[PDB]
Amino acid sequence: SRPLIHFGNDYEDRYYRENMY
Repeated sequence: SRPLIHFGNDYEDRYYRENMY
């Protein structure tokens, strides 16, 4: 995921997984 500060559930991970499968 990517920190965006995205209070606070971090659910966009799948679109910002530039570090994860």
